[PDB]
Amino acid sequence: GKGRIFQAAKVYQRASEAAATNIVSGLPPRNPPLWLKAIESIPPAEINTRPYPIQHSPPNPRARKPRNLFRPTKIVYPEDELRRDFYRDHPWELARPRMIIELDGKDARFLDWSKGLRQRGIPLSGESVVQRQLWLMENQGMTKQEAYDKARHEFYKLRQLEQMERRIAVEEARMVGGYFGKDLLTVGMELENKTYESWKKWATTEIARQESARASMYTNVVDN
Amino acid sequence: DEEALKLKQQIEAIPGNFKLFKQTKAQTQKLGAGVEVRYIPEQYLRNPPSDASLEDLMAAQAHMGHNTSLWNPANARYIYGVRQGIHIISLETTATHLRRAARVVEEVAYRGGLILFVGTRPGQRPIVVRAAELAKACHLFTKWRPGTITNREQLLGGVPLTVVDELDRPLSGFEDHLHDRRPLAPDLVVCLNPKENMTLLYECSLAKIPTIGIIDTNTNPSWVTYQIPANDDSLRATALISGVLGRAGERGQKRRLEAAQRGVVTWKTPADVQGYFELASARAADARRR
Amino acid sequence: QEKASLIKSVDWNLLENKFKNLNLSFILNDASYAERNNLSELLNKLYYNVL
Amino acid sequence: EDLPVIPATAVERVAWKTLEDIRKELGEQVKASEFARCLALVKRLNSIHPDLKPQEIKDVLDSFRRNVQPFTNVAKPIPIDQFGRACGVGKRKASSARAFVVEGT
Amino acid sequence: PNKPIRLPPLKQLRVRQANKAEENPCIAVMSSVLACWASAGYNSAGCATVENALRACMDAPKPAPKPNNTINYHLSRFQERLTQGKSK
Amino acid sequence: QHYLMPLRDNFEQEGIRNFLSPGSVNMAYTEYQTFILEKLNALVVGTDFEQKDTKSIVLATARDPELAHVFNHASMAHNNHFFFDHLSPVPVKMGDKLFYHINENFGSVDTLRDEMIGTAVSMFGPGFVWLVRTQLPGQPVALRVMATYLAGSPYPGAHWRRQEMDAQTSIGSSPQGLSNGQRFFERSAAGFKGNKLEPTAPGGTDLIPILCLNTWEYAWLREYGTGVGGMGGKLAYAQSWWNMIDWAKVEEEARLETRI
RNA sequence: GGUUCGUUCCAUGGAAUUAACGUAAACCCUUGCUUUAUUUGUAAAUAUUAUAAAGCAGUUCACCUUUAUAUAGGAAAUGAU
Ligand SMILES: [K+]
Ligand SMILES: [Mg+2]
Ligand SMILES: [Mg+2]
Ligand SMILES: [Mg+2]
Repeated sequence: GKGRIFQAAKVYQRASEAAATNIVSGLPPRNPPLWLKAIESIPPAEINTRPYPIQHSPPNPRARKPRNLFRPTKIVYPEDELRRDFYRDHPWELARPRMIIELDGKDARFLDWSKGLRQRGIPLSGESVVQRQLWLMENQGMTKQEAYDKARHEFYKLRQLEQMERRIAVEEARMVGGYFGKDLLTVGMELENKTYESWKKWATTEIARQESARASMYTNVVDN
Repeated sequence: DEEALKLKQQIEAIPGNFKLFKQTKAQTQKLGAGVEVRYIPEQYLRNPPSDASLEDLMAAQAHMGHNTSLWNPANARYIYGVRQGIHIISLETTATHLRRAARVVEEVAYRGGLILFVGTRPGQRPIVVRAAELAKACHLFTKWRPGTITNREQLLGGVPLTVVDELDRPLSGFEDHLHDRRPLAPDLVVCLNPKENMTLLYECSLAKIPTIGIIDTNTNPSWVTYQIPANDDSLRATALISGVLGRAGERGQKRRLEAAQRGVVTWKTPADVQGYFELASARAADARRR
Repeated sequence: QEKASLIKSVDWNLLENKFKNLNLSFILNDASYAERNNLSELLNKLYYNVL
Repeated sequence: EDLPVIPATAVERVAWKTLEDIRKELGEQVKASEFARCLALVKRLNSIHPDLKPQEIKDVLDSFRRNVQPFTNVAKPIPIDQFGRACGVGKRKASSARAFVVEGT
Repeated sequence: PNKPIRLPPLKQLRVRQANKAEENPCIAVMSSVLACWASAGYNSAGCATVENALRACMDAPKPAPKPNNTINYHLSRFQERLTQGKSK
Repeated sequence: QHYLMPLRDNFEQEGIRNFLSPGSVNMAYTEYQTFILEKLNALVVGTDFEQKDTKSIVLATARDPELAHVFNHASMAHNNHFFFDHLSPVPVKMGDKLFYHINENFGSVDTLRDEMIGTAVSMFGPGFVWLVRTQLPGQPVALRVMATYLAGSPYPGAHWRRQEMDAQTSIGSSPQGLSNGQRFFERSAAGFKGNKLEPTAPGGTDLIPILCLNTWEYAWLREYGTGVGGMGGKLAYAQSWWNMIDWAKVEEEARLETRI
């Protein structure tokens, strides 16, 4: 028994009895702690009582002696199957960074998926395609594939314009005397040079080191 | 000569540039359009919320439990399900337990109680100190020395105390009582990481002191009196809880002091100070007779 | 504080460091202040006089 | 924190108090690690520009200065007599010499 | 093939010799000298260049000790997390 | 998300009496600015610039060759409002200090009047005409005129997109062409390599845009029309603009040192 | 777990916080230096051996290296002293 008897839930019951009477028989009990009356009407909650957890999926009806009746179940939605299909068809869509840090939690209040892929507050990513697909598939009664094609093609027409802006925006700026810094292609190559040079130092050092091992195999200390 | 002389000009031009840069920053900084700033990292300290909703708790990652493997089945009552390999704490259970603790921190402060906010983690110092300022309580952001409650006579020996009246203004004449009086103990502890410091929570249960803790999925819920199922590993969820509890104490101290101005004291002299009064009359009686 | 040590530092209030030349000629010959010639005045600024 | 700073090389050298001095003046046992981070704040606040530095930080920074002066013991130089003879003294384990060195042959 | 097991609860998760044990280099030069005498001979000329290297080794100053390895400190931080726990 | 903000003195509902009818100011700011913000919001919908100010985006995305398109909207939404804000409801008398200082840098108010107006028409393209405040570490507060193209930032921190000279009709084989060409290459090479061409004081205090003039097509193409036969047009637009300059505010934003 | 001549110091532990003795410090002799005193000691002397009261001094400064960034260590006739 490595545990200890924690009586944190009975601090009131214990303190209420110790303050009811006085140790010195024949005198009135002294004033109780200042906290005894503050939580007089705020009892603790019931702890350590395993309930039947919420079932997020229909439990196996064929099981006659089911186990894990007090185990929280996995939360699975209809979108999980769509996210896996999309991101697998567009693996490099994961390279596009996406922030999962919420600002105030009120993001699903301005999302009306009957308008289109572009919504307020969230970026155009594989989720917008999934939420748009789920809407058409349910409301418009489209099949998984039909809704997928429609919502998928709207995603491309919006991404194409994004890549065209970067090219034209730069070309347009130089036509009026606008210069920029080092592009990502150049910066990436310079970093490889600094690393390749460090590898060259490691190669020449080990190569020379192996020569000693090859010469140390045979013995020539006599100097014939 | 001309090289080091340049620094003399720059070092001397910083005041001018700073003033001019500060003025210019007030002219064209906000001209384009209005930004709908709806989240600032240091917002739970500059102006914490009075009450936390489900959106605030979710945005603060107050529902991220620990890995399913590392769980305490005792606290399977606050878990909503399983996702990303972790247990998801119910957003409704976290709010109902948080609103209850706020009612506890408020009343204890309304009855002149001594609260203690304990958060001992690398970045939990600004949070606990800010909560204490609002609730006029004590803070603790380092390892709790074992025995500071059960062995307070020794540990808190030379620490000074003071006697205050209804309106928190000090009273004169208790000089002899502040030398024999034994050290104080918190009337309520608010731990932001109960899993770490169980020596503190045990002294509270051993000394009959109520406690409030943030019970993560792997924490034993039987260590405190009032649990707050939430993610204690997140620095953003702890600042929100502390702010709520901090505001609760503030709102409690306001009522207590506002009632004192009307001659309505919400508390009576503690037993320790009460005994000193009786002895005072006994010694004073001798002066009357003799 | 009882067990804390002491850092070795010069005490310029000591009568030995105050006047490094103990000869009354140099001390009283208007070294820094003027018209402090009277030996009594110099002693009053160093010892607590009861009279 | 928004006030400008000064490069490290341009900050006047200051003799900050040591861990022992704080323990003695405060009558506490402050952890070396906790004090190491408190001292960094002193060095950071000291980087503020003097003209822009407020009066509050100045007073707070004056309590951390170490006013310790080591004892000075300067040896006296060996003089040379009017005739040009210097007297050097040397000892070895029982004895003491006195050499009068002059220009000669 | 199975994967590495989860170690049982130990008193301390550490390595006996944190920093490698340095071998005296001159001991290797002596072995080469003893090899010449075995094959060439003692009062020979083939061991001249090898005997000189042995004299130069003992004359040279030994290296300085390396800074101790801090592996055992980090092992103690993740013990309860990596293993089943701490036992005592 | 970035949202539109009301104008200075209710120009949206009423508009300037003798400069821009309410219908023109409606299409110039309430409709166009809304269009730019709708595009800007979609670009910074999930980036760090989701809560940053237009000016903060202008300086942050000035040199980035991959965020040039984000700079245009951010720089356009800023310069557009910077122009309408300075417009006054009624004519304002030029301040004594400002009037006296302008004569020292341009000789007379009429000289600066025809310069900015002339520079606008001489550009034959959308952009902005600025009245900049040049103050070097030791030199007095000297004013000058700078003409930016479609979306150019007069701030020193955004020197990467100043866009002063057109690279189509300013770089050729003539003596002036070669000179301009060398500068175009000297800037690009230096900017790319990171070298600083002209030193600048910290905090971007060298240049402080005081006044602006939006010469884009949408601003005046409706009120003053094309301008065939000299009646109206871009020229009249610039001229009429000279009668609604809030010289009081222009003087305040100048922050001229006391030299009188 | 590190470090130290050292339960020294730092960090840390789901228990520590502290007191006394030994230890350490300090003490006596000795070493360099400053001031004091000059007989019965010192050739002379403008004070330098000796005598002996008090005070200062070290691993201090410089150089090199340095873990968890918290505590430091090394080099020993060709840095100072
Ligand atoms: K002597
Ligand atoms: Mg946790
Ligand atoms: Mg200990
Ligand atoms: Mg001893």
